[PDB]
Amino acid sequence: LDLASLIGRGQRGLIVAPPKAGKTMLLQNIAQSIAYNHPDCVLMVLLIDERPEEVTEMQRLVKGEVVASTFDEPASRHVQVAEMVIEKAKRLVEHKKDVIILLDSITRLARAYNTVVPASGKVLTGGVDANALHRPKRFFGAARNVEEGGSLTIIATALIDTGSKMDEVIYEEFKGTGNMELHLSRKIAEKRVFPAIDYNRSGTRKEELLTTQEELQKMWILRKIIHPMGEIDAMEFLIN
Amino acid sequence: MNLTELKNTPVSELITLGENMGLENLARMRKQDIIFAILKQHAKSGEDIFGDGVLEILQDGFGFLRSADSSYLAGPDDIYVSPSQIRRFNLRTGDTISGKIRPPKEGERYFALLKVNEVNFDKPENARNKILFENLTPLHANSRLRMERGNGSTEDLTARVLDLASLIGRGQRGLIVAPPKAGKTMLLQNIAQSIAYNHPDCVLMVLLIDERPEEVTEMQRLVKGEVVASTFDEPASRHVQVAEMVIEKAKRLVEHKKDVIILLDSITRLARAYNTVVPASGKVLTGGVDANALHRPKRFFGAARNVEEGGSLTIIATALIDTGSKMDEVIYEEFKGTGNMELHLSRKIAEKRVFPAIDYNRSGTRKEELLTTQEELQKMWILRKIIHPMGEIDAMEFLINKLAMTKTNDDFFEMMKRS
Amino acid sequence: ERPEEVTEMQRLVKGEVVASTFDEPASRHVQVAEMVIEKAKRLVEHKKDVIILLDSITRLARAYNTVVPASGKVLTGGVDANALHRPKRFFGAARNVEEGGSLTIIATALIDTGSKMDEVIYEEFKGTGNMELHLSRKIAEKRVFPAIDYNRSGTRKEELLTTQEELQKMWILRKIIHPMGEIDAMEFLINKLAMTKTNDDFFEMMKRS
Ligand SMILES: Nc1ncnc2c1ncn2[C@@H]1O[C@H](COP(=O)(O)OP(=O)(O)OP(O)(O)=S)[C@@H](O)[C@H]1O
Ligand SMILES: [Mg+2]
Repeated sequence: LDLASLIGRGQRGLIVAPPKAGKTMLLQNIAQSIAYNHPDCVLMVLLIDERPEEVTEMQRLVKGEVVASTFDEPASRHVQVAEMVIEKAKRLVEHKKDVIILLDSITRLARAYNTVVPASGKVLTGGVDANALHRPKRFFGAARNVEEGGSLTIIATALIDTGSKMDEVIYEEFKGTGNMELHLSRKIAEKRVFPAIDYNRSGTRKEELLTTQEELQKMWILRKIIHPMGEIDAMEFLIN
Repeated sequence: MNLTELKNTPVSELITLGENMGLENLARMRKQDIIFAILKQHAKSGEDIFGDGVLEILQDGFGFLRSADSSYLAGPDDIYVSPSQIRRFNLRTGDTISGKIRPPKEGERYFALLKVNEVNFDKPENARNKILFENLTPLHANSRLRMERGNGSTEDLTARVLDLASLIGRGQRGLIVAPPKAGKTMLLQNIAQSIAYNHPDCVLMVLLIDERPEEVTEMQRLVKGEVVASTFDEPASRHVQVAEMVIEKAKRLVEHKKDVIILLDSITRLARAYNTVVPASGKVLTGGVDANALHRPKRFFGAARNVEEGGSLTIIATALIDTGSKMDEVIYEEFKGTGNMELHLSRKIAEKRVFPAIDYNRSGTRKEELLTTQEELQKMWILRKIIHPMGEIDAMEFLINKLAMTKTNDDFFEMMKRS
Repeated sequence: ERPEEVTEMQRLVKGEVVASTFDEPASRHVQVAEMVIEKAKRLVEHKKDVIILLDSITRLARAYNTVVPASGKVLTGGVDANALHRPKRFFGAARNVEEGGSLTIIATALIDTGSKMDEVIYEEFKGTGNMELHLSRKIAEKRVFPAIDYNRSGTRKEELLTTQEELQKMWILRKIIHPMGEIDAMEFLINKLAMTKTNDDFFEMMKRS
């Protein structure tokens, strides 16, 4: 529940969910957990291009300010609210104060950038511009910890398997750049923890004759660590 | 003698009135021109008469007033609205105005407006101070739209089927997805006449675009509420301006703490028309559709909401599925997930002629807890448990079978629980 | 100009004004032009600052072209090089002096009139001024005044006029206002400058934002 328990202080993180998986109330619970457990930190709930009633519910069931953009207006509103929230976050960093950002959703912001960014000829499979990639990279890497005083941290929300093709490319590049990524659905858990790409690469050579410790480096530890819920197992991918 | 009475009357009354008092060769011109000419000739006696219609403002400051029976068409029947009227009665688009009209003197062709006597079915003076729609606060669909008609046909059986499969709320935002030849138009009928029979208090509005003329004329003579429809013969701008003016008129109506329901068939056609008419932005997606084109129908759909302090705006819009054209998909997943409820249909159920063809498992609603009570929520959840296992066609056959012998939905519930 | 607005602006502003009516020939417009510029330059030469406001340079150039005899070198549309030569010198007379004095000139030009004369003078004159303030009619539909768009408005040599604090804050405003929409920019600027009393507090409230 507590953000320090889940996201800690100063480090970025993601949560990824499919449609019809329980996003709104989970974000609500995270919001009041932040409000009660750490009232000192400045709450910041943000929404992009979703139904106005849920925007009102979010901004009415929490205490922090909720700058949100409903799904009526075009994506220029979304992009410019993105720069202005990141600039006010930077100002609060210069203000020597911790902030928490609940953004929903980064896939929405990314493909809004994709459909708004001017054409540059660097498109890829699916017409994804490179600018619409490293501008989100700049926004997502601006969430670095403050080493001089205080600590900014953000919790990310992403949507998966929405019946489209644009979302999984940005999902896999977030996987490439992700710090921690909470998961809800079934298959993508195994997709991440046991990379099918790496499994196929290994199986192409079958049991590769890894000499000496190279074979023993790949280790898997399951420790039934003590948890307040009671004996929640923790599984770790030990490498050399 | 208002414009509405002679506008609504058929050709026989028009030609009889023309030949009675001295109209020559009046049978060979378009009906709007006929009513214009005959009403001008009658008003040449200087008798002020009442008027009715919906106003709109073009690029210039001058405004026009149209009639509902004319399918919101710009023609000779249009009524002048001077900008001075806009200032002196804070007029904005979509306001329904009733008042004395002015016969045309030399220099003008149409009819002006002498005075205003009823603005939005209300006194013009007390409506000067009013709350704008922009700052209104959205809310959930707390009020259930009980559309169970209880008349005693299999059409009522379809009504009960979507009662048991959907939760229609007052002020919600709904999407319907179905393949062609599945039962969309008369499902919308079901909705229309069920609302008319069960909820006469709320006004019913049915918007039809690029539909066949026979469907339009059978829809106009079947629904109790007023219906606006523009066929495919007219260009894209016709449909676009119809949709804009009707949605903003519903906005003005719901601003008066009124319950407005708009049945749209379809929304994909509206998106196609908007893409056709909108200037190109240079950022085209798959299927020849650019980015900014989809914004307009998409804010159009987003206009639906429920007002906390009074009034509700419900939009039930249909979306085409698997028609073989890529842009139909493009719109399908562009609007997917933006509605308070989704209603899915399958063509294979219609192939075996089991009707309706609603996919029970796929159909769903958002925030059922606030809309209904806990007891009926669990009572529908247990049906979801028992009907989820077998196939959707088998599910519908089972449901219609053991619902045919049952008079109402409640008795169906207490007849299932004992089993 | 019509008499009414001329008389009105005569006692809105305390500065001396010379105005001429349309019906009288353009020759007297030319003469009053040379006397006003000559007295202005004499006052500048006396180490005294001069500020001139003019409306409109391209249309008075049109009038001069109509009244000047044709030298025989006819450009496109009947324009003559000597026809635009005199207005060109008139506009270029603006000349700051390091020894002393100044001759600031602020002239306006009119475009989108249906006759391409004013256009031809526009692209013959643009780029010859130390600043430029584009203005468009697209703002007056929404009834917002002034109609001064900011993205494509610019000036030459900002680095010398004032301190780089104002420069950097103006740059921040530019970069937060340029990519975003034009009508959006106009409403944003009018609102954000509405409740703020002064420009210093306005810069401060961007800085805190
Ligand atoms: N409840 C019902 N009662 C009677 N006939 C029904 C019912 N449901 C479906 N049908 C039959 O379904 C057929 C197709 O219905 P339509 O409403 O015309 O299909 P559609 O989904 O509207 O697709 P369009 O309008 O042709 S593009 C008709 O021949 C109806 O007789
Ligand atoms: Mg039909």
